[PDB]
Amino acid sequence: SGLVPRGSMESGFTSKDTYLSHFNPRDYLEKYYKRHSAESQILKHLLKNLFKIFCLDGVKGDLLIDIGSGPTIYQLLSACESFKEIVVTDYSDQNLQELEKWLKAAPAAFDWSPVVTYVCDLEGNRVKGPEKEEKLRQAVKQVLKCDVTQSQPLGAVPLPPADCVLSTLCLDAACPDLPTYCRALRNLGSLLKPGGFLVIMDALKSSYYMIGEQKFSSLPLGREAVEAAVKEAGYTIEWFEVISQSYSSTMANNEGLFSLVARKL
Ligand SMILES: Nc1ncnc2c1ncn2[C@@H]1O[C@H](CSCC[C@H](N)C(=O)O)[C@@H](O)[C@H]1O
Ligand SMILES: CCn1c(=N)n2c3c(cccc31)CCC2
Repeated sequence: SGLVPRGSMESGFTSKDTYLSHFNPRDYLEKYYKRHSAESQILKHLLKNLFKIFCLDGVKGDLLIDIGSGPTIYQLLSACESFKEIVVTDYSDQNLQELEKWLKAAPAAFDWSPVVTYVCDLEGNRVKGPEKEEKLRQAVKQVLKCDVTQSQPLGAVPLPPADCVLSTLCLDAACPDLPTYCRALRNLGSLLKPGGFLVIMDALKSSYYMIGEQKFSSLPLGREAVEAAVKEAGYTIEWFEVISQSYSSTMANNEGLFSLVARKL
């Protein structure tokens, strides 16, 4: 069936258990992070932006919790230069397994070398590709289970309050409505130190995203709804950027991406 995304017939939005069953890390990785495609340009945009946030701006500290990491590590590459400890998390178990293969530098794991090299050229080439992946691997401390829709996102796992909370291309997929988007930001706040940083980068006006022929739901947010929901979840925006570049017609109906850096009140 392709009339409605998988797991959305009864409710209207993809169910969380749909991510445990029909989400495949290998195809998600090959589809978006594997010539100079729409996806390659988007990745270059999120990387250049993460380089500005973590290396040019004042976003440094001890703990950075990454929420809904999937099987990806592109989003951590520049943060490992400013954060002493990273905690990668996700709801889908198979994604945490794909991340644990990467921490182990297993041969079965996905090859992030083109992305690592690109980030090294962004950072002025102080180090090479292999030295960079090793610094990130050491910085990743725990691999955790995650549910944004819970007052305690990481269950009973006792973690010190974080200096920053990163969340790339996840909240739109996780939150079925605006109240859930608001409640989920407040829950991420339960991990943040007072005045701690909230970093999000996600699609704009997208009702879906594809994994081959697997349609997955996305909350079609507008720039103003993002600004409004963030402010109302107990945060103050510092920086808000919107680029008009979209994913390929065949994989998503987004009308650009957004990226913000908010601070918890
Ligand atoms: N309720 C929930 N809580 C936490 N993560 C969730 C969730 N529902 C879905 N997700 C996760 O959201 C992710 C969307 S893919 C995002 C992958 C990655 N952060 C990137 O930058 O591309 C999936 O890995 C899925 O497991
Ligand atoms: C990076 C691939 N991908 C992703 N994880 N999300 C996407 C959205 C739109 C387009 C493409 C997307 C919104 C939901 C979450």
